[PDB]
Amino acid sequence: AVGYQLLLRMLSDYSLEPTPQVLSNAQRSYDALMTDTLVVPSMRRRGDFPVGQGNKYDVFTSDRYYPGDL
Amino acid sequence: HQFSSLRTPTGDISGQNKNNLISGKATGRVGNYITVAVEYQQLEEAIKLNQLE
Repeated sequence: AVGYQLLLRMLSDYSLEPTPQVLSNAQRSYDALMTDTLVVPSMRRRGDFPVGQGNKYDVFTSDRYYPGDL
Repeated sequence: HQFSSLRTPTGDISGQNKNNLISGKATGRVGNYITVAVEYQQLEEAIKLNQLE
């Protein structure tokens, strides 16, 4: 991926137009690289959202509402 | 107060010094502050610790 990106950014020095196969290889490698380091954030409760009676917020927890902000 | 006494065959107290009256004092003062303080991020504090108890 690094090599293909460098080649794409450097070919202009020698005034050479890249061929479609090199472009396809570069974009495929870049897609793999971005796939490797992908993280999907997870949303959290608002903070004033109630916590139901089923959670036993008397003795099991003190939370009447979610903190949900951090 | 405390006092002393003179012993004489006849009670001539003519030249002997009589008990003098001196008053004392006992002062009380104030000390320093007993201070304990904390700082924190309130959302992290309220993660599982409510009412700040």
